[PDB]
Amino acid sequence: SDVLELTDDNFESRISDTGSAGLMLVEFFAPWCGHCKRLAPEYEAAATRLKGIVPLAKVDCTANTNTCNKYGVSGYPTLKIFRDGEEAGAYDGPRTADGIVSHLKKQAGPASV
Repeated sequence: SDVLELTDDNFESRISDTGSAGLMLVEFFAPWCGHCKRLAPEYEAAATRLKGIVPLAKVDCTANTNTCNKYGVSGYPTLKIFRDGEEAGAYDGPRTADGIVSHLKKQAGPASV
């Protein structure tokens, strides 16, 4: 696994590890059955594909509800973006590993692909 498994106990220290990647990506989810179980093995694969390019993380909204209601998660799976460890807005692509990598390639260097 390559996804960070952050919590309210330590999240506030790990978003500051950003610099070379410019940002951190995170998925808010829950332990209940749903599209989060179908997307988890794709989001794991994105973190392997982007390990030195875009940091990826996961957070349980049922266990970190105080962060997730302040962040306006309100449902799951819910992907968000934090430039230099501070809110840039939200993810904007397919719910697949290919979507995460494509959203990077489109700004990192789409020429000569």
